[PDB]
Amino acid sequence: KKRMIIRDGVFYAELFEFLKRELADDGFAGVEHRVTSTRTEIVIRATKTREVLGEKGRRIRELTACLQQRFHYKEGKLQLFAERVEVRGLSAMAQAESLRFKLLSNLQVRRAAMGIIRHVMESGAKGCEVTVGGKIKGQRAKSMTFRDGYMIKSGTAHKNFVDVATRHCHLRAGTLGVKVKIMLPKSMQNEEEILPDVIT
Amino acid sequence: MGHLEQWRSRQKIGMGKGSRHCVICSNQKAVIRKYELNVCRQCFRENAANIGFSKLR
Amino acid sequence: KRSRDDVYRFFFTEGVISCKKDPLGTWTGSLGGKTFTVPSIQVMQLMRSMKSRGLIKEQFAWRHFYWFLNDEGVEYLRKYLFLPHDAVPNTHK
Amino acid sequence: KGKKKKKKVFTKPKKPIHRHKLEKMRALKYFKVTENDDGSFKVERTRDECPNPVCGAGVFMAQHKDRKYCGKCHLTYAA
Amino acid sequence: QRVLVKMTSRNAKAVENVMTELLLHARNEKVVLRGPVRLPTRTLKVTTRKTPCGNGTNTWDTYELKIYKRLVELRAPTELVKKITSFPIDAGVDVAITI
RNA sequence: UCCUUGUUUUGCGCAAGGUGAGAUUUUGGGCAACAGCAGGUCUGUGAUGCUCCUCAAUGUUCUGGGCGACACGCGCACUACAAUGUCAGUGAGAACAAGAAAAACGACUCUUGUCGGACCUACUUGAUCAAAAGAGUGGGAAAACCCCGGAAUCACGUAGACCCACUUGGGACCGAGUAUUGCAAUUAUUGGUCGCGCAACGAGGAAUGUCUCGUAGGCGCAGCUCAUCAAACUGUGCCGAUUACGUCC
RNA sequence: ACUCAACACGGGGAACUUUACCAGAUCCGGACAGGGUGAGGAUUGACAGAUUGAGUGUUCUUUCUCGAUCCCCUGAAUGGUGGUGCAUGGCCGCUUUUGGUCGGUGGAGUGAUUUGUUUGGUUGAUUCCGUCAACGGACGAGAUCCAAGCUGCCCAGUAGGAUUCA
Repeated sequence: KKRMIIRDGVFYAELFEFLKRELADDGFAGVEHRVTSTRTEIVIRATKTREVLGEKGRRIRELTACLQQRFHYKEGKLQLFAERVEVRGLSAMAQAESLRFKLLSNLQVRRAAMGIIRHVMESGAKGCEVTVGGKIKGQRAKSMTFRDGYMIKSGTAHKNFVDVATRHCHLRAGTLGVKVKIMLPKSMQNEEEILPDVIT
Repeated sequence: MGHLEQWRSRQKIGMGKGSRHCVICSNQKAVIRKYELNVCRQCFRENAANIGFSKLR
Repeated sequence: KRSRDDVYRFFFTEGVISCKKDPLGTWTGSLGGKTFTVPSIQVMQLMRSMKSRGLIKEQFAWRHFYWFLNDEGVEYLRKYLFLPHDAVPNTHK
Repeated sequence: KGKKKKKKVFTKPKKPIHRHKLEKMRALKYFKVTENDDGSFKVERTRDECPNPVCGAGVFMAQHKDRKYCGKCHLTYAA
Repeated sequence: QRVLVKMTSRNAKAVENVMTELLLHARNEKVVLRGPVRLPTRTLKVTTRKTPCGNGTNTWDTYELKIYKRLVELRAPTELVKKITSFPIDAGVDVAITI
């Protein structure tokens, strides 16, 4: 139908949101939602599992319950999972989290920025960027940027190599922007937008 | 009975462009949408897809 | 407003409660399997007070609420319902 | 938008707030007891109960000059 | 009715795995297949203003979804249908409407 | 690509012709660097710093009544309809378009864990006598129903009316009657027929807007908002040209 | 909101709602109890009459009916389309649809600097070519993407034709 799609859509939104927000500092990145008939299998993909799953499974069962009451599932029609996504550097969202945490704890600007860009480009990233806007020095805002490697910014091929993320840091005397980009060495399967190459 | 029957009534009838309120926030200004029965334009659609929408053209 | 006791019995054997943010009444599990029915505002008040006492852990997303209830929560409850427990998560797994 | 601060036309009798109107020892004013005859105590009532399922327990009616009333189901048997 | 399996999805290269391979079971493998196939793809198109306030030069965006639809036929299998269906359950946001 | 072996320096290319469904960014979009503006938004958000207000509140108020982009000498912006006889105007008959839209809301009857109806539209009746309305039945969850989607522009060897007039060109204002929408239509809400036309206006000064081919212009339909109402906006189709293909004033 | 980047714009065609604004009445959505309340407690709701715009227990009279968190007092919390867009995030518009931007190694100068990125031709294009102390890179341009025209394989019991017979 036209409708079944939109159901799955709005579901996937709300789901995503609630996890992204309330589950912090585990390096949350993605999920996936699928159904096998009469079950629902929702995986969760976050850098650090031991925080997600809880000490003996309290945390994961918690989330399960929450979901069920909202979207009106029965038990045994919903089950959740965790996974480690290792190579933390190659997720926007992961490094956005980490960077946020440091700025909230009264670390500087340039120090924090650099630390990210290190860990990224060691993981094997082609190039990355980081931005911070908002207060710094005092009055009349400011914006600054830190760049390493190289990246594309046009086409639809920067929408299949570069996935970005944006977050806030709430402080006294101002809000403070933050954003992190990160161009991957890989596509979502394979593809290169240009680069003709001769195989002998 | 008395005051309670006279408080919050005329839009638990549900009528007009009142008693809308978006799913994503709760704001009812700037059009809830009736178009394919989605809601997103009150938390703006520029901010959120994850519905499967993209600008291709 | 003595649907209190019912609400607290929905808590224990779940550890979790959820409700919409709305001024018009609706059942706050949408099904409990004990088929309780409560308003919305009444629910909201209960968990609000206990939150300020440190017994609750609150989460909001969209137009809704997700309520988790601490280790601390379990203590308070067991004394109010005059009942021991092995523990809430061990029974569930 | 914009805003200002001032509200007072005022200078009337304003409403008092409703406050409970107390009856003390309410049970003993309803149930009447007697001089003891035959060693058995005879209990009568000046309050008679309403015949509706809701009021079917112990729940009594009322007594005004020109009407009788039930505060439980909000009813009138008129005098 | 007859046995009509429909497959709907939000993208191509999802449908193709289900249909065009893994209904193999009914194909030449054990039994007859009458294969019809695929249907008008619909577009769901939501035009939306681009400015969060009132200023600008009155720009917009157009957003789109695609639906994809498929359809195949079998001439009364008597609960071979159990088998044939159940093997592909695969790919999130593909749904299967059997009649 | 090919050819003119023209032109060009052998170069980068350029012009004409050919080949072809298509001939030069093939055609129309989306995306888009670096450096910035003290542009807009605190009326988008459980996005917010500092302040203001807080039980006779600047909160909540889906409470009753009024006001809102609405109230009326007047200036300005954008839109739509005309001054008619190049379809031109009231009447008749013929042919004829495509993107798109609809489904679930704890009440109901079903058994033991779930059917039907709240949305569209067809046919029939109403109609042994206006419209608008009314009623019964049926289909469709959409490439099945609506739907062979009988659009309007348009066409006529229809012996149709009309005749250059502010006229049968245009209607603005204005009175009476009626039905539907809604909990509530009074400051007429929307349709639908009579009267008002003797109210303007007869191709428009200075000045000024954006356009190069399925384009300009003319014409109609749907989606959007949403009990009700679109001269708006977004999208699709029909009929379909004139001039230039140059320069720096 | 006010030249171009205000003025059928704020999805802003608002009867109520929406709604900020005006006249009037109502409700706590004041969490958290340190400070006060015997079995009645502190407390909730109301028919009738009156007040009132209100067959609105708002409030009073009257009596009945009920959790003791509800209730009383300070502190504090909260909510707000209140203020500040010259505190701030995000997003959008504009500068600017123009072809522009930057570093490495080498060369030249004691160096502020320059060459590369230049006189010429060419292209929508810092697009290429030629000359040449420059060579090789990264962004923008180009390319990758979406729709339209033609066509191959696929396909019909929701697409539509052909022939035969009555």
